[PDB]
Amino acid sequence: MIQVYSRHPGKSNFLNCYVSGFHPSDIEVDLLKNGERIEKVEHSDLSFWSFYLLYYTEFTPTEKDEYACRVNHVTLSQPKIVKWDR
Amino acid sequence: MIQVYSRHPAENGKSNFLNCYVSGFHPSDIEVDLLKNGERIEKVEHSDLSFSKDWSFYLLYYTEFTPTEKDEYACRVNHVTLSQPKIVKWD
Repeated sequence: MIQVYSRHPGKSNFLNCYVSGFHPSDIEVDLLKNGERIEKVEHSDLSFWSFYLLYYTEFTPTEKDEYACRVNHVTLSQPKIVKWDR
Repeated sequence: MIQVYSRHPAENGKSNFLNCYVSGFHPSDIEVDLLKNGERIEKVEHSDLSFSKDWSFYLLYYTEFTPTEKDEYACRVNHVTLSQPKIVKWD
């Protein structure tokens, strides 16, 4: 259900966080470099009745630089509505 | 803190952009829908105009639209709560 791996096998690459089973704004996904959030994370469309998606970011690996993925359930609450006043 | 406005003054049948400006929040703590006749517009864009210097945070959510005489538009800003974290390292 969550798996982390590199797109291609010390130069620029992509780091993938594969999520299978999870309903995506139903979810929040962070990619971490040494425990801290990577700024730009992309994600594929849902692909299917199982599904997966991939959250990925471009990265250059270094031997002591470590990477992870954090997945959280998202709950939406307390809407505030503002009408467009023409 | 939440404002809804068009890029240019609205002229009926003329292409424009609809903006929900949201200030005072980090983007990952809210979820923002733009609405047409009370229903969710599918393709919303967002910019983050923030620095982390403060007030603090300024976010724009927007979409090209053609206003019409009677089509009604709005913005909903939801609170986001995170739970059941899972963390997976890269081996």
